Amino acid sequence: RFLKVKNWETDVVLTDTLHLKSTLETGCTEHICMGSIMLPVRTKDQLFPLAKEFLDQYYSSIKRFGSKAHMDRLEEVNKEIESTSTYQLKDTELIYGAKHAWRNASRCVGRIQWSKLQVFDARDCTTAHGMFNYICNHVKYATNKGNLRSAITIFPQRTDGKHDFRVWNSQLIRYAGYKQPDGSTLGDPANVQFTEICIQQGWKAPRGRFDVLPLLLQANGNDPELFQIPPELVLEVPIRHPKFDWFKDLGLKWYGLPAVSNMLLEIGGLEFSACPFSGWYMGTEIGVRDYCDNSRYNILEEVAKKMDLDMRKTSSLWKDQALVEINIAVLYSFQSDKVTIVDHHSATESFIKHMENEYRCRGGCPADWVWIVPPMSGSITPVFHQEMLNYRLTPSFEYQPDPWNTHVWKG
Amino acid sequence: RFLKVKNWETDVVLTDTLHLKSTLETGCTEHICMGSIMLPTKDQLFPLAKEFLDQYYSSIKRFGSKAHMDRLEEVNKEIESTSTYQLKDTELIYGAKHAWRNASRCVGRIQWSKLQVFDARDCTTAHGMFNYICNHVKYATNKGNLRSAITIFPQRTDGKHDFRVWNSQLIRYAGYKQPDGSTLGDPANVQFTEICIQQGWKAPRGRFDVLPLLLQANGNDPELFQIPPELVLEVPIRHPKFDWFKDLGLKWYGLPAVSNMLLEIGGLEFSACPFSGWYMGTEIGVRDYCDNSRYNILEEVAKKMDLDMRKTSSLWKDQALVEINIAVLYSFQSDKVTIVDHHSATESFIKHMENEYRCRGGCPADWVWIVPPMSGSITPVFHQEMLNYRLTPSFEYQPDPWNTHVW
Ligand code: HEM
Ligand code: HEM
Ligand SMILES: Cc1cncn1-c1nccc(CCNCCCc2cccc(F)c2)n1
Ligand SMILES: Cc1cncn1-c1nccc(CCNCCCc2cccc(F)c2)n1
Ligand SMILES: C[C@H](O)[C@H](O)[C@H]1CNc2nc(N)[nH]c(=O)c2N1
Ligand SMILES: C[C@H](O)[C@H](O)[C@H]1CNc2nc(N)[nH]c(=O)c2N1
Ligand SMILES: [Zn+2]
Repeated sequence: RFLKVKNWETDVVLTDTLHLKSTLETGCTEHICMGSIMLPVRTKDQLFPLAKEFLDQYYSSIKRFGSKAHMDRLEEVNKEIESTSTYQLKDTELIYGAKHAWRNASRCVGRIQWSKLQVFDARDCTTAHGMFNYICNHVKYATNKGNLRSAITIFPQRTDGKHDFRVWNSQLIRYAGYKQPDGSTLGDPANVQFTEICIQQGWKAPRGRFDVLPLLLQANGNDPELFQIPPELVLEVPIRHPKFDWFKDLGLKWYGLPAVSNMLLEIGGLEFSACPFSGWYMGTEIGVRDYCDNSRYNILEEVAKKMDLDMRKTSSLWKDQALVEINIAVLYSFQSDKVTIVDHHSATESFIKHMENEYRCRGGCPADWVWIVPPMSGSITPVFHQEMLNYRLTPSFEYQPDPWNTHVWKG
Repeated sequence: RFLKVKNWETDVVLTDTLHLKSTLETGCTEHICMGSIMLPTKDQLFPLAKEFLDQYYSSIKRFGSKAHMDRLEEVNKEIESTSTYQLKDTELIYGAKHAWRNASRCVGRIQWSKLQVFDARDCTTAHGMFNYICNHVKYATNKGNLRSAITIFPQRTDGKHDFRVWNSQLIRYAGYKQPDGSTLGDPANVQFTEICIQQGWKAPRGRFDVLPLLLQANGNDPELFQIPPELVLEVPIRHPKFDWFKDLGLKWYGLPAVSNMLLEIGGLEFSACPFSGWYMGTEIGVRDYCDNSRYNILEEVAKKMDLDMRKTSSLWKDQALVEINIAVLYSFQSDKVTIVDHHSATESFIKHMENEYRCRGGCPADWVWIVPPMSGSITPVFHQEMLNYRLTPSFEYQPDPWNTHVW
């Protein structure tokens, strides 16, 4: 069965067959759509079929379906599974796996880059300290003095789920958030819970508005340990506006390397619970969400004051107006310091291209519209007008519970 | 099967049970979500009537009463007899108010129970339809103190006697294809502007020509009627900051009025049921003025602002888009014509959700449509999970009349 999606600004219709290779569930039924819901230790029993399915995909992509290399590998994985209850991926399989998890990330507007991903193989890692080293090399490589390169570092897979490798931070680089006794919050409010933990764990906190959190790494199911990323490795960018000179005086800065570290990488049934990955920022992530969400740095107020906007009525659109200026400053500042960044127009336009290309060559591109459309100026980006189908392919990046909620403390 | 929705900005959680009544289907499956797709007999009729009447009599605290039982029997008999049935006035108003209450794409449902309903099932001609519409337009406009309204024409019979308003909105601007390869006026309306001319309209071929009405009664060939100008309140668009703004020659009409939908109540189908409310500011400034497939004036406005349109990076489109929307809100308020901004509206809707979850057990909402086409994340609906599902009574889409009309 074929399914068509239309672009209502260009009248271009595309056909999806890829959705037929979808197994995992969406959360939706024939009677209910849960497309705006953010969130709607494995036996040998179900492992081999997952293994086989992945391996068939792999060998097709290399144009070796049915080959002797193909079947022998299937036989090998099979026997290793029954003997050992699990199996190990070839380097080639891991690389392919990682690329594809990205490529199936329906919520990621940046997937056009998916083939150029540097994959670091950290499957030989055994300690927290070993983890820190691997992570440091990731950051240094990825940052490349401001000319950012995509990368993922992949730690050992889950075995029995009692020996999980985890990176406790949600992102590698991120600012502390401190709740004050008067109820107010210093620094990033998203990070308050995690900051408190770090402190509890032994972190001495500078207690400022932009303190780079420490790494809290957990290896082989052991209690997590703290590490301070060498400051010289953490590229930061002071935020200024090109016309407004009082903007620098807001004392705002942001870090250059966005890197998500709390997801789970599933490949061929194997679960990699520590798989931090990094790309580069689309401006709105910082300019709209990081700075302007009410539950974050919330600088709309203070920016609009300095702009002398009529804040007396929301129908003056002072909020919308300050939002744009803040986003202008973010992009200006990153381009000035030559730190890689992309604006929401450029990025959604490329996604549209990427998407068309994916229908032509792959037979579809799973995309989550609620997530793909940027959080400001929606309809003046081409994705707004683009119909999208959302479905789950493997390999895949999945959410996983916060480790402080699940961890078994040794002592 | 008792679902929960979360606001991720306030941590408020609501529990949804209303979904368990949902009858119609969504387009989605366990394997695929179609949330961003724009369009995913006596034995049929009576169960339909019963469900409606049951929920109606429950709404008036006479569930299982004699009056309830009486009516259920009365209608059952009329269906057996006439194959269709007719609604009591009370049921008709309840029905229409609730189709609005159930419209998962409408950010403005907080006002749902204050809907003026004009019963027009006694109508028989297009001239007659014109008179009903004119009255609706005058009442709703109310010299700019806009009031919500719907006018309902006879229900469908055998599908050959369908009443229809061919216009997509009662009041809209013509669109003309130029020899220039370009498009003067409203591109959304180019084809309709044709058909008007084909049926005989004499187009002044301006940019903002109010389209004529093209009304269809009892399945007859449709007729043209020009709305009295004195009933079409318009707003000249000026900016409270840029004096050059007026020179762009822009204006917009004050009464938004969807006329091409099908209203379904207790199994009956009203193919002609124009309704109107008031504009959320972005509807005009973002979509109407700035969609590429519409008036597409962003280029002209940024030029007039002398912004560096050289690179997307400057966010000149974003900068202009704001100012334009500041202007639209400014113009309407300066003329005492009701309009609401996206912050006030989305905020209102959040309140409406809280009431509905409280008093009804839920409220079906379509996130992809509720979040405004600008400044998405600085409005509260953005951070609000919504469950989407189809309750009845309902407004459904229907084919454009030209494609169907037996001539
Ligand atoms: C290189 C430039 C990239 C850009 C511009 C980009 C852009 C984005 C953006 C804007 C989001 C929205 C996330 C949010 O607002 O919470 C997102 C989500 C996502 N991206 Fe990317 N991305 C890039 C690279 C990557 C890479 C290298 C990977 C993996 C290897 C990836 C995988 C994902 C995944 C799994 C999500 C969903 C995250 C979630 O659901 O919380 N992206 N992407
Ligand atoms: C009174 C203030 C109202 C406001 C502020 C409002 C706002 C909106 C908005 C912004 C949309 C999305 C429109 C689009 O982008 O196409 C919408 C859709 C809709 N509205 Fe309302 N509306 C109002 C009144 C009404 C009334 C009186 C009714 C019916 C009696 C109604 C029923 C609907 C329906 C059925 C849709 C879906 C449109 C579609 O699917 O094409 N609304 N509304
Ligand atoms: C490094 C990267 C590559 N692609 C995107 N990113 C990126 N960088 C920096 C930050 C983020 C944010 C990722 N998403 C964070 C949202 C996490 C949540 C929180 C509550 C409910 C949910 F379903 C999900 N993504
Ligand atoms: C009067 C009113 C009350 N509530 C909203 N409106 C209102 N006024 C003026 C305009 C509109 C827009 C109606 N919806 C427009 C979408 C029509 C389409 C066109 C192509 C494909 C689709 F799926 C759907 N709504
Ligand atoms: C592609 C997407 O489904 C389509 O463009 C939708 C998106 N959201 C919308 N939201 C509103 N309010 N009105 C619209 O016309 C649309 N269009
Ligand atoms: C409830 C709602 O779906 C939720 O807030 C989503 C909306 N879309 C989003 N889109 C992106 N890119 N990132 C987000 O965190 C969200 N949040
Ligand atoms: Zn869905």
